[PDB]
Amino acid sequence: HMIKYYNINGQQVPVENATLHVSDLSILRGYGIFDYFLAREGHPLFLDDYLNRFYRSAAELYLEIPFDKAELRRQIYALLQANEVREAGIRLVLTGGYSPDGYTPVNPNLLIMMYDLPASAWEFSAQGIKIITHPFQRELPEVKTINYSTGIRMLKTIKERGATDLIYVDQGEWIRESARSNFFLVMPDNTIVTADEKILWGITRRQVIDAAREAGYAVEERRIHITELDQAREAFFTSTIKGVMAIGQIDDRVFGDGTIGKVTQELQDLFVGKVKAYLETC
Amino acid sequence: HMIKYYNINGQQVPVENATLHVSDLSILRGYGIFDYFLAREGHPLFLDDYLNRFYRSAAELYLEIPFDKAELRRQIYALLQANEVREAGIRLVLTGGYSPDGYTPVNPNLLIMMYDLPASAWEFSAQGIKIITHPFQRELPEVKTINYSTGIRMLKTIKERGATDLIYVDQGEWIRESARSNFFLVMPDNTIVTADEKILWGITRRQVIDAAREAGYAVEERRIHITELDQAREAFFTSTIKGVMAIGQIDDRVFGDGTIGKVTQELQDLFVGKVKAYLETC
Ligand SMILES: *Cc1c(COP(=O)(O)O)cnc(C)c1O
Ligand SMILES: *Cc1c(COP(=O)(O)O)cnc(C)c1O
Repeated sequence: HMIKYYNINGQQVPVENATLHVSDLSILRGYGIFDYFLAREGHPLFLDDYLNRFYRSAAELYLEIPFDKAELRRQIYALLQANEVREAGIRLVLTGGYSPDGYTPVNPNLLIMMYDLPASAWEFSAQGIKIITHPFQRELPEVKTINYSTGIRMLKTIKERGATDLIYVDQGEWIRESARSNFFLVMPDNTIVTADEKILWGITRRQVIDAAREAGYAVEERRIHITELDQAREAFFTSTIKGVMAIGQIDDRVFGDGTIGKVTQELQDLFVGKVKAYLETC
Repeated sequence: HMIKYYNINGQQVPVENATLHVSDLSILRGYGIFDYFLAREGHPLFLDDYLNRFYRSAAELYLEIPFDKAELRRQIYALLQANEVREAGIRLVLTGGYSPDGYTPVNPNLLIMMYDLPASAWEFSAQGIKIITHPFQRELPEVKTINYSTGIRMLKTIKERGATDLIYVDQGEWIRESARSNFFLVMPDNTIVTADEKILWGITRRQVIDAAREAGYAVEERRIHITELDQAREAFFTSTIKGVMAIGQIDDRVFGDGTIGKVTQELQDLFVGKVKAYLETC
């Protein structure tokens, strides 16, 4: 039940022995991709979608995953079994590998790490969070790279300023995403708005959009002007750990009374239904 | 003489045992800074300047280096001594450390790695290299972060296209630097031009500028338009390993007959003199 093992390059290894040699290009060059997904009732959620993303991220960095997707899926199931857990967080990392020259990739290092189910997962607080705008555009935004400098560097500024997250705004004209979350507005006519370009295409994002459309809501995937914050009734984040999370304040703009909006609340319940349905196919 | 040891968190460690645990934020989040400098005759070159840069990079990521600069300088000298080498490459890495939550830094991991003197160091080929333009702007450009995704990802494209390096061009309007080098033009009136903003402030760059000014050349530190490639007689790179390196072709623009330009050649000899002078102070 406590996590006893990780997997490095297809070998189960006690957590206390899970190391990389310092020639690894993630350490020297931040060259890497990753994926992160929850497991509930002994099943990684929406697994084929997270794995297909992981394979697409690897090909963008010209990094070959040593195992095909069936073989990686087996190793993930074997690791859940070996740690004897049903509720977990799971991280896949694929690094540039042990490079001869501290720059050119050779063969990648593959890591499968495992965590308790995050405590906050799908908390679904009724009180929206408070975030700040930050001018920035992520590099290679469509690839899930290991590159979180700006997001991490900003943690002092976020806290200093009374916030618990931020939203990136490309040349401070275009709303994108947080470091770790996709961003949605709900207009007063109940139209759901989210960025279509220069973002990471979240799996959670995909499930909430599909669930919104199935419930008969209008969803626009489009460029979002900074000024549309002024027109929106609601704002929320999506991610693997957040599920759907109500944002109550961006800078001095309070959405409603700061509590979770109507459509936001309906989208939380639909996401929990997307998960329940997923688990019934396993 | 072969490298026997690295230093991790103030402890000398055999190279074969130099590892980090996979919770290190450089591995999970590419959160890190580094520095790299040569040693000749048993002395790291321009050391105080590289160390002051290393300390400035750390403070930008809010990462405290555990030792003051005198103590780090001692550890570097002790490591050269223990490996019994006079000619070396030296890498300092400071990672986000072993984070509890795979995101928030706690205390950093400090690495001192050591290499043979790179074979190519200050090669000073008379034949200029061939590079391509690439549209891109480095994140946090003034900090020497471990984030080289774009530069590394581009290696296939560079080689495919008949090149051995690139030059980054900010919104393809403004000339900046390569992934690993500063970039200079020499105008037909012998004015030396280099970017002043949104670049890493190289140590080599600093020494070549000082040496050019002392020789009585005009040096402009200014924004450089893409179209000024058309006006330049010469182009060169600077970096710790290149020293000064002649660029003979950018895309279909051949500088002269592709061989090292006049001022470029004089700046190579002045840099070797900057190094010789440095070593006489040790
Ligand atoms: C991981 C990540 C997300 C969330 O994607 P999910 O698949 O929903 O967890 C969003 N944006 C960025 C930048 C991310 O790295
Ligand atoms: C390290 C580096 C340089 C070169 O700096 P030097 O101190 O001259 O080696 C140039 N540009 C970038 C982006 C670098 O990381």
